[PDB]
Amino acid sequence: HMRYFSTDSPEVKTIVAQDSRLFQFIEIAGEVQLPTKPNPFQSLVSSIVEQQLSIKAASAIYGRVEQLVGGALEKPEQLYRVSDEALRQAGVSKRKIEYIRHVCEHVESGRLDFTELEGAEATTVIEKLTAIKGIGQWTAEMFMMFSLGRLDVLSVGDVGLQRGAKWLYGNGEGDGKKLLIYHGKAWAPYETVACLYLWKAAGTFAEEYRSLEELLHH
Repeated sequence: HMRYFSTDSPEVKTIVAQDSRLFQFIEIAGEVQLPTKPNPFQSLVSSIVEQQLSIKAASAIYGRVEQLVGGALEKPEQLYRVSDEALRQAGVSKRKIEYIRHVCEHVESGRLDFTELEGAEATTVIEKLTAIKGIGQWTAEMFMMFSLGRLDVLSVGDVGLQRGAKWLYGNGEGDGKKLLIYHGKAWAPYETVACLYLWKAAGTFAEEYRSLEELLHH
């Protein structure tokens, strides 16, 4: 499922209410989007496969895992039937295999129930997720956004968001981490939506303009 936020969405209106710099930016940048992966377990496994690899690299390895399970990876039970040597021959590293196994353990033991989590404060979700080997804070945070579609997430550690923060609130200078913590307070409870714009600022706009200030020379 793919989800769009227009410049006149109530979420966007909320995040800009007490931030005119963000407002000035959003009126130029237009809509943002939020991809939502249907299947949570599938997403976690895919997230582990991606670590340290290009989208091209990871896609090759994951394609081969799908063949081992005989189609879409949907359910942890599918991996019981696939050995570790098999996964290694497919190119999944030994560490990534331990992480994937740990995800399975946590889904099938019931520790990690995704329906109860759609409901929990962000603080709790991040706990339940980072309990899994291989899943760090950042990983949990990206997972909450791009897979559980949660709009109240601010990944302070994202170098992307940090780059956007400096651009939008420094003059392309200053401490992205600190800027992001400070200005982020203005966006509750739709922080994820701001983050989409920060990412947008970090990409195309960062490349063509020093700061938000420069862009406002029409």
